[PDB]
Amino acid sequence: MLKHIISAYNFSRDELEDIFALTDKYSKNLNDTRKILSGKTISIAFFEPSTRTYLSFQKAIINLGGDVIGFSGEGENLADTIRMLNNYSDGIVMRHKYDGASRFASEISDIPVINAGDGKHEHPTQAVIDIYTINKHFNTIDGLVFALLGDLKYARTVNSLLRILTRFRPKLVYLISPQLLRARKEILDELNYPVKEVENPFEVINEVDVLYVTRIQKERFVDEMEYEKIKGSYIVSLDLANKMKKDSIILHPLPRVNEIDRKVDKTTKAKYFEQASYGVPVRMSILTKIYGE
Amino acid sequence: MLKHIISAYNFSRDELEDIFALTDKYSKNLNDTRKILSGKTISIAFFEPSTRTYLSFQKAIINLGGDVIGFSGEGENLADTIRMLNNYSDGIVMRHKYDGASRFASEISDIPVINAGDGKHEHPTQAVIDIYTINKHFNTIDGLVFALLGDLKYARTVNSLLRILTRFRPKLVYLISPQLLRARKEILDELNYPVKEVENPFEVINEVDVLYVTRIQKERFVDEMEYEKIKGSYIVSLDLANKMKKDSIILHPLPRVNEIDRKVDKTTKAKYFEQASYGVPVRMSILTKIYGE
Amino acid sequence: MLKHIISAYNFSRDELEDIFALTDKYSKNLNDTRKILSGKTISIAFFEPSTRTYLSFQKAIINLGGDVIGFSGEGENLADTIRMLNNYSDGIVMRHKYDGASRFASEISDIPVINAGDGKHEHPTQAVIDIYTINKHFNTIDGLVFALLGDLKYARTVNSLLRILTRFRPKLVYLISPQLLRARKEILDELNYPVKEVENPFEVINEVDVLYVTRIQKERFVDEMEYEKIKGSYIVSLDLANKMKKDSIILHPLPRVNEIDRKVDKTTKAKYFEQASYGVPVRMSILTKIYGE
Amino acid sequence: MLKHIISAYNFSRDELEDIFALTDKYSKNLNDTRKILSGKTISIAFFEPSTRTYLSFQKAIINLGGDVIGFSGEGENLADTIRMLNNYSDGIVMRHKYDGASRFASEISDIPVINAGDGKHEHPTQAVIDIYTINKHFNTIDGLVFALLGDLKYARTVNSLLRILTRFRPKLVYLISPQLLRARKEILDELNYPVKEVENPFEVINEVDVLYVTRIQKERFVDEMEYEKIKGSYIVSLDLANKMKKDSIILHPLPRVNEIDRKVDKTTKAKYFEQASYGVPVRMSILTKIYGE
Amino acid sequence: MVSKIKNGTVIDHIPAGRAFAVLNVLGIKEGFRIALVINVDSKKMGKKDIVKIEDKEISDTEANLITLIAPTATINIVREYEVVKKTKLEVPKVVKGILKCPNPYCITSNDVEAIPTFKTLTEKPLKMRCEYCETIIDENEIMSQILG
Amino acid sequence: MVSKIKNGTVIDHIPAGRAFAVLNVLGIKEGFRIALVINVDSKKMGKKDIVKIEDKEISDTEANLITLIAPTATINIVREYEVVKKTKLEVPKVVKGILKCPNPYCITSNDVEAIPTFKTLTEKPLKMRCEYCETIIDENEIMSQILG
Ligand SMILES: Nc1ccn([C@@H]2O[C@H](COP(=O)(O)OP(=O)(O)OP(=O)(O)O)[C@@H](O)[C@H]2O)c(=O)n1
Ligand SMILES: Nc1ccn([C@@H]2O[C@H](COP(=O)(O)OP(=O)(O)OP(=O)(O)O)[C@@H](O)[C@H]2O)c(=O)n1
Ligand SMILES: [Zn+2]
Ligand SMILES: [Zn+2]
Repeated sequence: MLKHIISAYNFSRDELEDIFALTDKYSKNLNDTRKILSGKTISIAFFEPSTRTYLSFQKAIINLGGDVIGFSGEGENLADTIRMLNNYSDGIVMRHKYDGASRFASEISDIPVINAGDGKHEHPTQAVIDIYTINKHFNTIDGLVFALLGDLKYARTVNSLLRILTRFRPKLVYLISPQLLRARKEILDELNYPVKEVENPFEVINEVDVLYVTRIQKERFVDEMEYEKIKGSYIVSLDLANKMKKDSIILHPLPRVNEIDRKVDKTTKAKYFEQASYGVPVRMSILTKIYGE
Repeated sequence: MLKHIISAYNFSRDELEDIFALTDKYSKNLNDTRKILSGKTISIAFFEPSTRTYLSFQKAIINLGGDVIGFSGEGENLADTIRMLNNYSDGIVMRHKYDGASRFASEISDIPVINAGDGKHEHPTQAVIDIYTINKHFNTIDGLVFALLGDLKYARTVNSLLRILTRFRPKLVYLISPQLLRARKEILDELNYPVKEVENPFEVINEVDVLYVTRIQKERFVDEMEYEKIKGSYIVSLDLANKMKKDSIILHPLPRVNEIDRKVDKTTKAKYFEQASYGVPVRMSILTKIYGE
Repeated sequence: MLKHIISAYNFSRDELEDIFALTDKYSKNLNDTRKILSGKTISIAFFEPSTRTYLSFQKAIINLGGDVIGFSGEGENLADTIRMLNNYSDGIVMRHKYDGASRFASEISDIPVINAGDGKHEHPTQAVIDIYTINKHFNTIDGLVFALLGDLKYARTVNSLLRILTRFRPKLVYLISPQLLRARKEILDELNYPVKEVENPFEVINEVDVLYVTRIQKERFVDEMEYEKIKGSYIVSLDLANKMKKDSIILHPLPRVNEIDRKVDKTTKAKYFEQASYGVPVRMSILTKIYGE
Repeated sequence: MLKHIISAYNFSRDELEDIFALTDKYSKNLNDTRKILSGKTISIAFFEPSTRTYLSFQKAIINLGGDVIGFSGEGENLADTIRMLNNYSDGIVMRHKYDGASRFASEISDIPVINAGDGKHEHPTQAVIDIYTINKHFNTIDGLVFALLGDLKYARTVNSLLRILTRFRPKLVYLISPQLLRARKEILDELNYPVKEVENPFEVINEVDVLYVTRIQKERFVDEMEYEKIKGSYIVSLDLANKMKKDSIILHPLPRVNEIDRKVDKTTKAKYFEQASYGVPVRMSILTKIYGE
Repeated sequence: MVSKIKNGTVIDHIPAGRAFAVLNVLGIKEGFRIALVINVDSKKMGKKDIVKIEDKEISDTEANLITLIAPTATINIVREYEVVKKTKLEVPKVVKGILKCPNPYCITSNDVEAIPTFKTLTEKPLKMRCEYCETIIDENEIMSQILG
Repeated sequence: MVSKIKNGTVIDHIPAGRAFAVLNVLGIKEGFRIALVINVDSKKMGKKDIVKIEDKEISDTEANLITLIAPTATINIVREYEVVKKTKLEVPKVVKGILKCPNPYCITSNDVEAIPTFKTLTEKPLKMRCEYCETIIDENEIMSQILG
């Protein structure tokens, strides 16, 4: 049974399908949802701040009848902090700048720990949200052709997405990044489905069902010139959008800065706003599997 | 009757025993605790941030049916701020960097003010937690032999502890600190029980029932060398622990940094984790005496 | 005739040999050196600070009877600054953070401009010092086997060295750097002698007459781990030194940090201290060709 | 013979008397002083800035026909820096934040090194200036009664003064400081003349021939209150001045902040301005013993 | 060159110079007798080191940690003067404590209680994986961590 | 418990557990055989350690450094199997390299080439003085630096 949510690997195909169904139920926002967190306190421990993900979980918990305590920002030990939250609460949702922080927390902790981001490692509940969105659109995840675009090296969401896909059967996952930001050999060796590294999206854009973008950041390249020379071709432009198949979708776990042309918003292919809107019901679902079964 | 909680002196021996009993009751965490703060709003005004103590009070209040508003961090007057909280709330729990801030607040305020720390002055609800822990372990506070270890000059918790002990009859309180961090003459003259200043713990460690540690900080000594020369002997080490009596306990109001060797954690003498776990029920108790009687 | 010293390309083979002879003369520090800068003021305009190179030129100028004015550090125009120095002085020695600053200065200026470093572009008088040292040791520059070790991408001294070598006939120049810090295609296409890019020095160390090292800096790589994984093999260690031919030399334009093991200092192969000691007489020489012929 | 000037211990009684005579000569500022530094370059390497002492040495060197190069302020090695100055110059005057920097420099260096201040260790040429002033006034140093007032723990000038006095026969040296800033046991054990530690100057002020003051700084005490409680009695006030013997003198190696009441300036006992005015001729003298004999 | 042991563990066939690292690997550096010989002759290896620990029998778990720096090594358990056991050294599945994670952002590189933990990924060319952050280390990084 | 040595140095009567520190003190940790026994019986000391270094004769200078952590120690120089010399251990006048200066502002604490140097001030109660900054260290600070 689900307890700690630390890796996308924590989920089986069975648990995901269950979660999709519960998400469908919680989406059609009836006013009689079962208050499975009634009399329970979840702590939201965002050592590394993120207000979008903070609020998503809080709303999820509120919808389920839970009370919320937490903190955002700011030499005490992670271990000691985790022991403290165990006095105060019945589950912890944490985001942290150090890789493996959630795994370690879950080892110290008696109450469930949910990883809302650990360094550049994983963001497993995002991956659940991502594939729920895809599964909603295509009525399948199996057999789809994916393209990951942008930074594929330092993006926990990419990591969590690649790993969660291994519970399914994708036809192909294209990995479109500059040379510098390629998925780590380590991660690719875990995978059990066809992958193909490519540098320019226009070469394959016509094939993809799902285009998933992440931001590339200047403060990463050898010098500022390389970035400037490379950046313009990992932007989702209106032209790139128009070259996609009719039934294709564009995803992005927010926030965006400038990596998506805002004109894309108005095309029917843009799915990133719908993606963010499932954040709450999906996380309601995950919480329901942890505490309500 | 209890109203403002500003000093450990606010408590009588009678009120403390009552609080211990209520703490015992709230500890055995029944789901039918009386919601004495129902329809009431407590504001948590942490001008000086502390997340551990913030969350402790919030949980206490939640457990009692109260609503929580508050702030942590950040040229308005303390007085004006206190007047504002009186519009918004039915009690204030404040922590502040200025000594006497709680006393002054309680003079401006109609609603109860609870001191969660005022400069280097006091931390009275911590002292209640400290002695509750001791009384739980030994079934008494009278007749015990104490040793305060670390910084005994600038530690509000030490101050509050020394003052609260005067409602009891300790056999002896050892004051083990470097020369620089001795309890202030002012404070020691208030006391009504034997005290003895000493510099090295191993000289008396065999006698103490309760060892209570605080951190010594570099940014205090004449130069960085003195600190480095003195610091290693106010650390609670495994060796010091092993030299304590079988039935003795080690306390520390968290957070710790490095002043306790982490191997101590695994000995049965370590009581600082149990100490932190009474934070909520003890503060529930104090709130119950203020609003529920 | 020599006037502006902006690129290593400003020198012909003839001018270099002349400079070597004058350097030999000025080295044997007679007290009757001709005061060719008597009644002249050279300004030392170090917009980007460097005290080693500042002092080197100043001493050179002093030895030649010149007066020195200048500045080091600190929205006025470069052009306007250059116009100002033309009021005050008879030559300018400048170091600047912007590439091409010396070239531009020399276009605005009537008086000679000497480039003591322009961004990551060139450091031409260093290259003169470097080859003078080599020519002193081997009685030749032609036919030697070189190895450049460390950062070969962002090092003006490397740039100036590679370009100055084209007035000679090196047997081979090995380019030993991590993949990231390879000499720029642009620069390599200028060259008229065999070059060979290699990643590990121990593969070829046995062949080199001249080993020339530059520092690799963390703040350049994809992440801090790559640097840490790569850095230890571009360090000149005692082992690498011992593997060099008996008559071989190790050069480095100072300062060093940790890129040379300090035990190397005591071997007869270490030539970087001798290299720095020719700084003055070489620059005396260059000044002599500009003003004394 | 004098070469490196690193400690007040470098001077014998004989060398000091010689220096006093040369200072007398250079004081009566004749325009035919022998240019003993003609054709020589002294470098002034002030790693830790001080403009007063910088300018003093520079003027000394100028008066003696020397050329001056140097720097003030701003990961190169001290050793490497010292090796560089040896290329460029014939002597080094250095001030540095690290104790023992001058001693180490003088070990690396072939040319003379003069310590113009090394951390909190020594300032030996100041001590020469101090005793020259005293000897000028009283025609003796032997048999005088001294009082050191202010910070006697972290003041290199005090250190250098105490050590230089051991070449003489003081009747008594009073050490007047707050408890916290007492001369170090280490230093006092070196001394060969009566010393007496005292806390308040008015207790002994009537006996002293020479009152030598240093500043006490806030950023040193246990807390800001202690400083404020102690500071007002290590100030040289008009009252303290008036209580001194008719023929007594007040010294201070500048700069001052507020540790001397400015009304003292107008009394005939104030000697700190005369003290600073011997800086040049005294340092001329020291240079003369190093290079002109 | 060192006398025989009445009861305990003999670790023979350590590469020359590496005995000190073996003891570190084992956490030994108190009470019980220890003998080392360093740089002694070895017919099959040229030079070797031998470690002898009285009154302690190293487990197969403790023992496998040795293979990280001394895969040639042989472990003998000694009782009453007789060698009662000659352990088969294997590459350990998990390494807790001995190896640090090169990732400065790894939780194990920051929290004192977060003890570094590596799981062997392949024995073949030896690659190990940090269980917290997934960073991979090779035999080089491993040996340069323990040996120097 | 370790065999006799044909040629070299035997350092006997080291306090129990301190042999490793003796080797550090000597800069030894290559080529030549070394033997240690740790925690062996000693009639006069209860327990002791013995170090044996083949083919090296420790000088009176090197030897005196041992007195800092093993003042009881006895140094035997061995040739052809015969002990040809039994050194009188003395408190060394100067200690270069082994001990660091506790003053963070000492030049020896900042410049890699500035090697820490202590001059013995009194042997009696052992006090040493940093030659650069005059900081004083006692036997405690000395032993806690080398032993741990
Ligand atoms: N009571 C014992 C038995 C043996 N040993 C040591 O432990 C190893 C014992 O292995 P053993 O079977 O006795 O000798 P070998 O057969 O030669 O060992 P191997 O085949 O593994 O090389 C030898 O290094 C020996 O010095 C010991 O110290 N004490
Ligand atoms: N060829 C030798 C000679 C002796 N030793 C060792 O070095 C010390 C030699 O001291 P020795 O004079 O032979 O014995 P003792 O007289 O007992 O030594 P001491 O009086 O100093 O205790 C002993 O520990 C012995 O084991 C050795 O290893 N090789
Ligand atoms: Zn890791
Ligand atoms: Zn020192």
